[PDB]
Amino acid sequence: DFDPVQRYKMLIPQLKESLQTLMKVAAQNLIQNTNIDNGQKSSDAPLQRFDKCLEEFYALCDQLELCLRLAHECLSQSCDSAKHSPTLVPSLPYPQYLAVIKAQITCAKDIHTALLDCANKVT
Amino acid sequence: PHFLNTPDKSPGDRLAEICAKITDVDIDKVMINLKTEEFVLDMNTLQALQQLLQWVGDFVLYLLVSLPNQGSPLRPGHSFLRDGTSLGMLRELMVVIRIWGLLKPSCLPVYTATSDDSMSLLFRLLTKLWICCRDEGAASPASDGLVSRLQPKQPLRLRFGRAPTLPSSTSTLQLDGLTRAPGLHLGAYPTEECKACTRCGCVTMLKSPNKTTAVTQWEQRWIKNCLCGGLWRRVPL
Amino acid sequence: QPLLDAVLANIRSPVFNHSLYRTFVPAMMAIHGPPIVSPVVCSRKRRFEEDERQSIPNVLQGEVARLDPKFLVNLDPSHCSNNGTVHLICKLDDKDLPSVPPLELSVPADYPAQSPMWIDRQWQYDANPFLQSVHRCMTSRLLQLPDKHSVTALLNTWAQSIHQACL
Repeated sequence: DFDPVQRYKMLIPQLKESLQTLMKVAAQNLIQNTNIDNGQKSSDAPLQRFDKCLEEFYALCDQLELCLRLAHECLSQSCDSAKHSPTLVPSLPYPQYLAVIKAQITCAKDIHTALLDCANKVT
Repeated sequence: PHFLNTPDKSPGDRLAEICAKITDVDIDKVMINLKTEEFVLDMNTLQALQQLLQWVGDFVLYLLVSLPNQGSPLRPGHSFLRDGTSLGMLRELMVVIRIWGLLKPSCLPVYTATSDDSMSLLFRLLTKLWICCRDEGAASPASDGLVSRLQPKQPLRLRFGRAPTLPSSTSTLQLDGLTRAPGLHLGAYPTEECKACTRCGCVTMLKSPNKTTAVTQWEQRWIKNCLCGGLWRRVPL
Repeated sequence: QPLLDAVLANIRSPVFNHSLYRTFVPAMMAIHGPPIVSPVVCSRKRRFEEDERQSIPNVLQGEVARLDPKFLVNLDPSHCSNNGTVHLICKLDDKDLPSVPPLELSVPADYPAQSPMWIDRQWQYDANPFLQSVHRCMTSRLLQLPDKHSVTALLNTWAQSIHQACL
């Protein structure tokens, strides 16, 4: 139940650490495969998968992108409507707010429909 | 014949073929049943296990996956191999490669990871398909449901060396001295060609030196004539 | 900071290039699943033939195109297949008095040089009094052009000198 900014701040360093571990496991797996395919047997030890790491890194990246996208959409939809009405919630009553919003939607739809009909009738 | 084995009663290499009369599952029992001692020829097993033995390790899986997809718009799909003798040779190869992987840790891969013993399950499936293929019997039940299950390990996209044809059917053709007219796993294929790449008559396209140490048996087998493709050919990068 | 992959890829000197495939391609093919990531078909015999086999150095052709309708150049019995490539006969047909055409044999058209040839200087310029004065100032003016250019620069300098010494 944290804020999106808090989730971003707590995801970024885990993201960096996941990237570091990804590079490390990739290097280890690559050097093991090379020593087992080019030179002599030296890396006789169980290595990681390098896939369970990259999948988790991609998951962290995607989750951070989704959190930031949600925050951006929230701030955008809160900014455009803040400049269209005052604040009134537990300066204005709720039924009047609903009626004003309905009238605004109706007027915008009417303008759009009139413009579309005129543009279609133009040709 | 690669076996530089110890003394035996009669042709220790033939025991891998006589192993046909064995149990179905748990190859670990079959190997103790047949033989386990005289199957180590060179400590430098790191010659063909990782590079060459991956072929059979992927081909067994591609053959197992091709079974529940008979509905594909092709009679065998990619391949069918319902004769049984080839399947028996495949099982023998699986036994000897299991012995190899027991001797040295450079076995065929689990193809990703997380088989709890991927070789055991692959061998169980091979034997379940092989039992009703041996001598004049019907073929597949539970096998069709088991092959439907895919572990977190199964790759695809195998080489399957094929050869382009020359379909000058019945009328005429008009080529040029150059400007071709449109109408193998031992490494041998990086992302972009950066070696000799001595192609062959049909499909091979194997490198000339091969950059190896002790697998020159295949090289000597392939330098001369080939599977109707002895006309080896050099193609630039 | 994570220089491990960099130093390992740098250490990987040997010629055998199959470890990177077997090490990376499985993961990418598992995550990214394109049966044909580049489904476009590419079968190309690029070069069929590219030569006109009749072209003189193209750089000179540009200048002969940029010439004014007053000027007009041609070719004499030509030791100019590809190397000299020019010794022309440019008659300065204009409004003012005409003159004798020069040769102006130039070097390879890359032009780390200029044209001036001065072939018919002997009999043409000494014969006439006006033509004698034409040569005089024109030589001094051509001894000023820093790295003059074959057609446009030298031809315009010749015309300017011819119509300036005219007074």
